[PDB]
Amino acid sequence: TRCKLKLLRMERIKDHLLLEEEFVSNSEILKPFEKKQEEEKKQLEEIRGNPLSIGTLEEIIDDDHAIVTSPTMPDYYVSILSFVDKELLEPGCSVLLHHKTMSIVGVLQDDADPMVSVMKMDKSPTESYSDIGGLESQIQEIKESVELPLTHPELYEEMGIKPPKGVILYGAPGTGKTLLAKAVANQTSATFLRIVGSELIQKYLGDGPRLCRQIFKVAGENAPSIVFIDEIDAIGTKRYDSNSGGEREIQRTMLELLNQLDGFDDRGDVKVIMATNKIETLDPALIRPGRIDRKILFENPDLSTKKKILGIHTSKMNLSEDVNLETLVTTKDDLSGADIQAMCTEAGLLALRERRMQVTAEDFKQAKERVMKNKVEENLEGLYL
Amino acid sequence: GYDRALSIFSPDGHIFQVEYALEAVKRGTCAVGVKGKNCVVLGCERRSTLKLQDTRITPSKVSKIDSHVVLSFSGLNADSRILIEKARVEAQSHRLTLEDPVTVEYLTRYVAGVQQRYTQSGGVRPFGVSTLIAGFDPRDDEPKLYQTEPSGIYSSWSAQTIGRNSKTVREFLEKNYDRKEPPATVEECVKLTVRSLLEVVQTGAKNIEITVVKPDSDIVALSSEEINQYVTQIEQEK
Amino acid sequence: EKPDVTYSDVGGCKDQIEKLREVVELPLLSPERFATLGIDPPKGILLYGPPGTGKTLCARAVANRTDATFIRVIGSELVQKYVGEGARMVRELFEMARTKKACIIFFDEIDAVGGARFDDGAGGDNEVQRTMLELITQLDGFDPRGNIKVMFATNRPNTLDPALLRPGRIDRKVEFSLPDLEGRANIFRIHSKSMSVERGIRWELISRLCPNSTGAELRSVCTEAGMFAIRARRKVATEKDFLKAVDKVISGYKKFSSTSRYMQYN
Amino acid sequence: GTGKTLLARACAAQTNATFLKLAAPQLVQMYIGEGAKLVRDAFALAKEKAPTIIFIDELDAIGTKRFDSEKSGDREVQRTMLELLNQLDGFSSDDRVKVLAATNRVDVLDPALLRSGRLDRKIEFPLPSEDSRAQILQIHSRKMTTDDDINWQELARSTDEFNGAQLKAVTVEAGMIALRNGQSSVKHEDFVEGISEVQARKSKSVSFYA
Amino acid sequence: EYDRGVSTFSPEGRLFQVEYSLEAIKLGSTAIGIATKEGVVLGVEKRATSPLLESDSIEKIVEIDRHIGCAMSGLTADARSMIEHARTAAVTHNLYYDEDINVESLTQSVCDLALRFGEGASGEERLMSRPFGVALLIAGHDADDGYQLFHAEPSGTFYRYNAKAIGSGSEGAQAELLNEWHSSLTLKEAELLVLKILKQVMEEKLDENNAQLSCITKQDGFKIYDNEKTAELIKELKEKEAAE
Amino acid sequence: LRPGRIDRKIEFPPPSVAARAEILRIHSRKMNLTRGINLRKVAEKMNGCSGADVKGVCTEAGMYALRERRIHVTQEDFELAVGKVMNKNQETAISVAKLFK
Amino acid sequence: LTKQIKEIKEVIELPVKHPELFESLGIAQPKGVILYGPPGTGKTLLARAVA
Amino acid sequence: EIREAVELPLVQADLYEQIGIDPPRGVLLYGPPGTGKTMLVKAVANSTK
Amino acid sequence: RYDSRTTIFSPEGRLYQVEYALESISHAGTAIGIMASDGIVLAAERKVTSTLLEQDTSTEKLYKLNDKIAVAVAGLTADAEILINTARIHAQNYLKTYNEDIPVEILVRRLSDIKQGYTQHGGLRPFGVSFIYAGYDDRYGYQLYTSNPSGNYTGWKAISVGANTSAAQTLLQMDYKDDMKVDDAIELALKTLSKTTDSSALTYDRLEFATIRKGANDGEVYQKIFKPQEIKDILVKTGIT
Ligand SMILES: Nc1ncnc2c1ncn2[C@@H]1O[C@H](COP(=O)(O)OP(=O)(O)OP(=O)(O)O)[C@@H](O)[C@H]1O
Ligand SMILES: Nc1ncnc2c1ncn2[C@@H]1O[C@H](COP(=O)(O)OP(=O)(O)OP(=O)(O)O)[C@@H](O)[C@H]1O
Ligand SMILES: Nc1ncnc2c1ncn2[C@@H]1O[C@H](COP(=O)(O)OP(=O)(O)OP(=O)(O)O)[C@@H](O)[C@H]1O
Ligand SMILES: Nc1ncnc2c1ncn2[C@@H]1O[C@H](COP(=O)(O)OP(=O)(O)OP(=O)(O)O)[C@@H](O)[C@H]1O
Ligand SMILES: Nc1ncnc2c1ncn2[C@@H]1O[C@H](COP(=O)(O)OP(=O)(O)O)[C@@H](O)[C@H]1O
Ligand SMILES: [Mg+2]
Ligand SMILES: [Mg+2]
Ligand SMILES: [Mg+2]
Ligand SMILES: [Mg+2]
Ligand SMILES: [Mg+2]
Repeated sequence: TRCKLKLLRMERIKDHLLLEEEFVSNSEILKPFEKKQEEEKKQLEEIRGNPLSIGTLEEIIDDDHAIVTSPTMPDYYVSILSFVDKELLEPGCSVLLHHKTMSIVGVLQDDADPMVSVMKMDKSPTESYSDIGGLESQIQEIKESVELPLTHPELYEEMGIKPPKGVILYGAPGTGKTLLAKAVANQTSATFLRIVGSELIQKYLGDGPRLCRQIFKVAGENAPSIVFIDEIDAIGTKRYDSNSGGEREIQRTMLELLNQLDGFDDRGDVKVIMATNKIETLDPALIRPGRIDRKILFENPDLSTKKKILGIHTSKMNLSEDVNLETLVTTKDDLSGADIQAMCTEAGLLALRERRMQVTAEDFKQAKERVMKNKVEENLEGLYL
Repeated sequence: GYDRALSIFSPDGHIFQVEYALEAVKRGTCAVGVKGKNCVVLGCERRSTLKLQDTRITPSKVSKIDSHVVLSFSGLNADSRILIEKARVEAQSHRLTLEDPVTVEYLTRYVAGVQQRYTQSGGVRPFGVSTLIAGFDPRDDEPKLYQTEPSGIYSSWSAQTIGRNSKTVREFLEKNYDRKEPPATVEECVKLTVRSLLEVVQTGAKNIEITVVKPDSDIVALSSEEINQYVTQIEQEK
Repeated sequence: EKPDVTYSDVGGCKDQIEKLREVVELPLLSPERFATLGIDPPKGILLYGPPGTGKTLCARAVANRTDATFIRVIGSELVQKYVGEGARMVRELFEMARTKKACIIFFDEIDAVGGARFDDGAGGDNEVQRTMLELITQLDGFDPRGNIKVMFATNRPNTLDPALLRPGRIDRKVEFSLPDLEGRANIFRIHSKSMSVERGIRWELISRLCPNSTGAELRSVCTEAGMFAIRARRKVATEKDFLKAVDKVISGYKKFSSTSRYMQYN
Repeated sequence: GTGKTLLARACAAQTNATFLKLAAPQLVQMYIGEGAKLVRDAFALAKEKAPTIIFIDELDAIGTKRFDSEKSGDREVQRTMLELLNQLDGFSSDDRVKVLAATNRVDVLDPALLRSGRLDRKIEFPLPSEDSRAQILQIHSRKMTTDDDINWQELARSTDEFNGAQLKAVTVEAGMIALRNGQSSVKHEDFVEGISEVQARKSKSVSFYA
Repeated sequence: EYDRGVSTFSPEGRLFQVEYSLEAIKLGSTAIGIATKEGVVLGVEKRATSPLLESDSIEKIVEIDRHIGCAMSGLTADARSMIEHARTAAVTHNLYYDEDINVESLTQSVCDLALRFGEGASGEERLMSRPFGVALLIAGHDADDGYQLFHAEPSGTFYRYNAKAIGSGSEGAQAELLNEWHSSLTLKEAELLVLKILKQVMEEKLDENNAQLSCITKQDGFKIYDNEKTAELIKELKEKEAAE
Repeated sequence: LRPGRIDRKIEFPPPSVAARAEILRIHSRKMNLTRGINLRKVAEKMNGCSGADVKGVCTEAGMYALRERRIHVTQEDFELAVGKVMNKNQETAISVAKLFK
Repeated sequence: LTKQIKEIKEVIELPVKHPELFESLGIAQPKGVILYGPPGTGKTLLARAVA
Repeated sequence: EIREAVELPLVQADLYEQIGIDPPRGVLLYGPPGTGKTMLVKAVANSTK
Repeated sequence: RYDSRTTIFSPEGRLYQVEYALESISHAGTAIGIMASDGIVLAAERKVTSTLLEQDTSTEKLYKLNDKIAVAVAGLTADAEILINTARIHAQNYLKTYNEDIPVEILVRRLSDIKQGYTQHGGLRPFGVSFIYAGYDDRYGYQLYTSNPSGNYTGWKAISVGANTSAAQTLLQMDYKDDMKVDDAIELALKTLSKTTDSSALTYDRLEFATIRKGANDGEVYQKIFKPQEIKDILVKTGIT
């Protein structure tokens, strides 16, 4: 309790005093510059009238003119002139005209699409780095290809050459792969895009590769950026339709990836992570190196490792009353870290029947049996016996 | 890939039906073989499905084919059952021809032979059973251990493990075992077997079953009590 | 726009690359050379080979050398379910390039928009092949093109349409191949030129232990030797860390790929 | 690659008549029923300026063997094939106006497309014969250096299964050999090594029996 | 289609299904045989997937006569049937003529069982239902042609050779044999030659558990070596390359 | 079915002779009882396999009762409703196929 | 259908009402709960009734 | 079934409330176009007033 | 996908056709053996019934294969029919050759091969029959086994096959007694059969019964199939009727 408070002490005072400051300061910002700034405001105001007719920029010709196509429909041969530059104007941007004579009075707008919402994440994970605990030899591997050449470029010029491009995290289910992508991206504070590979298939034909253009068009502007393609195993035999998604599309989406990630485009400075549960499902040319470099293989966590993973989950819990925690790990052999999170889930479910608020040691032993029974089928030892 | 059928080859050169046949072996009970110098011990996990299961009349996982060759299996129990009977008609027949008892080297070929035959053909599936055949020769007293696999390929190993998490026992075995000196006392060699089998049962001393072959047509099945004493030695030291 | 990749970053001493420089670059740079003979030289060139052999590396390198607008076309931008839309993209692009003088139009990775005609009575592959038909007619033309060099990098020329492949304007078909045994040393010395290294190293030994392979794998020996440099807290790379680095990439490659042998007990 | 396109362009421009430039892949457009409209404007342009020859580049975009379809945008494709038939339907002043059309695939063209009343003549172009091959060589070689060492009847025989575009790729590729030498002259040998450039092989067979 | 048939031809004129069987032959262990004017030396690589594997009680060089030996790679399963048939043929020849069987002729019999693929095809009554995933290096000596090395291919027929490699390392081994062979060789030279090429195409360490030579020398008969003999030749090799 | 996302499995059984009779009643109670109780006779003959059956029994009975033209719904209408829902589900089983297997 | 009502109250109702209960336990809140069986038994109607 | 849908709750709405049975709702006619679907709608529209 | 013929495996080393053949079993009625040292009861339930199905003139889910071994059937009765004939023919073959009524083990082992054989060889269908073998042989006394359609066997102290295998097994092992009585064994079979079966009242006509005993007069082995009226009376005693 008194440890919690020390943290709670700094947090309250400092930000709430800054809030009280910013509130008073809204006024105060105007006061030191009110004759450069209101002078500028005046001159801005005078040329552009009201309203500001928004058009969408098709293209500029570099000579101080442009062709715009408004949404209100008419096309106009505008001038690039006044409070606007040729470098600020790039296709697909939304430009500000003055209504009565279309002169480009500025640009204040580039994005407003529903599409780009999809790619970005407003994320807040409940497990951050150092709740990836154990398998530390191989977290060290994802660091070297994602985290550490962002954090020090020093090391990758001290060795010379390029920093290795991308990675594939692959192996058995439950091995903590998801939590890796979300947690290494916590460390860096890079833009975490996330798209699934069951969302890379589309219910419209030939829109699938257009979507795959969107992922690294987004990546490239918000860079440095970490693009998670989660579950790209779903490319080989999982598809929404056949006469309006079809066979053509599945192959095309993969062709599209090639051009994005090491085509002319090249698109340097996007770290790519691909989680896939089977790398023998994946395309031979997407498991070509030099767009995803080295592969990291994970396996069902080993006997000492599952100590780590049991401590991560039972730190939340009220602990064992008699303690048999060290023997739980021993009984399990060749088993996932997802079995460990389903075991502390299962212990507190048995506890949840009572609608008691404590948890005791004995629930652990029961809960392990319950969830092992669920795994094993009646035709496995039907087929066998 | 090219699992639609057995006879068609594969770009990858691996007949899929054999590969999946192996996978089936992992279903069944673990069996381990360890040779001595004067012994072979052939032990197997005897996994108990329910407490209503008899020990009165219910089959052991280890089957003597003839009176000095012993056989365990791992795999599809249904399939093993005819494989063991076919092995046996030939085995006995070996004496009809020669007036010599069954040699372990002739026997592994034969068991691999019925299996190879089934694979070669197209209108049968392979046996989903890998077997360990342990024994000594009639003529001589050096311990012999063989394996057959689904494929129809046979090998000799010093000690070898198959079925139910075979990998983990295999590694265990490497570390413990010595090829310079295999144990030359029947008891210590048994003890190595028990330690292996402990692992896959997790807990049991009524689910570890040990059988031993010794030379000159000695085959014995060990008392449930006798195995528990060995487990007692292994738990104390640990 | 072009990057700063030259054919000094593209290795071997390959004749294969020089087929590129006499077809694309030489007739734009000086067509005087080809007027001594009186010949008309190629327009087109078909580029093919295994992945990671440097198809795209020569698309980067040919862009810098000519100083001609580089275009470039993605072979999977050209499909929607609204039909003949990829015919608009291909048509307008090809007409646009007539007006620019000295261009290279680089269609990357065509194996879609480069299949073949099929009618099946319930098909769907048909919609896509429409747009390839526009490309043929734009290429040969109502009138012939010239001073447009079209390069085609194909991953698979086995799909590639018979009537783009025939060499009526794709006169020169050059396979870009695996590097040779002493070919692989030259390549590996371009990547280690950036790489910080200490003399007492024999690169020709590191080539000899590596089998015939891609230059992407040759980048996986340099990178892999380099993260062992970071961990040891040495700034340089030396020979011993190259030894582990080739062994890691060869041995790891079998695991990803398919192998389910009947030789795992014998 | 048998020189269909080239003959048409050349001999239509030779006689004097209106030469329309129309493309099959064009007829299929992304806007509904506009693609049909465009067939009607092409025949209109032919009828003002009649006689006209309308040379259609390709014929396999509308050379669709489907108009029995299932869940597709293919009903737009075959719609402009039917419109072609309505504007080759008699309707007056259409006798004068013809259609040339080149295609690479006859086996996927519709059986209502190909049949008299519409296409009346069905003329096949084979792979060029041994003499015919010979003739093509000399016709490109009348624009570049020619030596009297060369014998064009020799080269013809040794090209076996060469279509006319491959024969442009004997003569082009000879000048590629001559430049790589650094010669300012093409020799007869350069032509033999011009034959080795295209063959549909790289000088192989692939066998496990011979 | 062409490849999922068994007697279905592809548009290039290759029986694809049968083509695919060649990659079965390669999966197995490397064996390199080199014919000489003194005898044929046949070496193998034998894989150890465990220290616990008894690599020295398994072999892939086998005895077929007293002057015919065979190397093999592929399915030892299909090697059991291919080797068994060939043993029968040698013995039945011996029954019929009381005379040595020629190297080539033993090969004709091994290629007859190979022909059979079918379930309707005529020539001989087809009873065997697939190709054989296994090759042979056939070694012997008749005195009227000398020492000879032939290669059996189950997808083709008998090829005469002065040297062949088969197995995984075949492709690179073959270059070295193009480079170093001679007609000026003795069997002593020839033995250290199998070993010098073998090691480079080996990924396992060069030791006696993963190796094994045999020879067809007419005088000595078919002789499988010792592990003690094979270990000697590894040393003599090491001495040679240091000098070199 | 990946672990750590499934830990509770709620199987619905096909509701027994007693169990269906309580859901049957709730849709009776919408209308007006037979007033001598014949519900339970309806519910024990019918072995059914679905709770969708028993709301439809009540719909059919009320449509027979319309023909009849009475405020009261008689129990003879609930004899016909069961005999029809029950007969129809034996045509999905292609005769008495349980017998033949 | 009374046991299935008990069953859904465990994993949907209690983590809404009391999210204090599952923190004290330390049990992480459920994602999938498969509601399954013969059609027409009450599967859609159960997740409705609790809403 | 369609004089049951249309004609009987139009005139005798009281009888449906008296049993406690729900009103009839929308009427779907579906099947191949040979089936006479239209013919009946025309028919029942005249008779139902 | 792999739901085809029998040569082919699934890449998980499953033959789908043995797995489905198991599932065939629980679409025919419950069948229970409970072993006791006083005798074995075999009890069975009818898959379905009507009011004019005659089932008091014959049995058709309890067959004698010989004069000391008898079987209860659960599963397809067509598949059953051929296998019962083959078993019975063999039972007398053993009689002719050795002058002993066939051991329980030799008979189960034979039939396990035969079931296995139809899966393994050719294109023939596997069998989807579970037979509870209840026998006497003078080696092991009293013996219970059951055989899977898979073509293997296990010995039991109690087993349930047919519909409602899991529940019927649970209630059996809950109240099981190691020594038991023959009389109690009959009672525990009605108690379980009531809760597992969805028939409202449990009628004599939904039951077949046979008992194999050596304790109903020693020196001899007596197979006593209960007639309808004996079945009808014992329901009374246990107060279900
Ligand atoms: N080494 C570990 N340290 C901490 N927690 C672990 C560890 N490994 C696994 N976990 C726990 O197991 C949970 C389940 O695994 P997770 O969702 O990350 O799957 P995965 O292996 O990527 O499977 P797939 O991607 O095929 O669906 C993790 O979210 C985490 O709580
Ligand atoms: N000849 C070479 N010289 C130097 N580096 C090479 C060479 N060839 C390949 N590479 C390296 O391998 C990387 C990948 O090759 P690249 O992208 O150029 O190939 P590609 O043949 O078009 O393959 P894809 O099938 O993916 O199109 C290059 O970026 C470069 O790092
Ligand atoms: N018979 C020939 N004489 C001269 N040059 C020829 C001949 N055949 C082909 N060519 C050359 O090849 C080019 C390609 O042939 P062209 O386009 O005229 O015809 P096509 O048979 O319709 O082929 P496609 O439609 O596939 O291009 C010609 O323009 C010409 O340069
Ligand atoms: N039951 C009938 N008695 C008399 N005439 C009938 C009968 N059924 C159908 N017809 C006649 O068949 C003809 C076509 O049937 P109708 O007009 O009802 O079409 P429909 O089934 O609604 O077709 P669509 O699917 O186009 O709606 C009409 O002339 C109609 O009078
Ligand atoms: N057991 C039941 N009790 C009452 N009404 C039911 C029952 N099952 C289905 N229904 C009725 O039919 C409507 C649709 O049911 P349906 O969509 O088939 O769902 P469920 O899976 O819940 O059976 C329900 O809203 C309900 O009014
Ligand atoms: Mg995951
Ligand atoms: Mg490329
Ligand atoms: Mg043309
Ligand atoms: Mg529902
Ligand atoms: Mg109508």
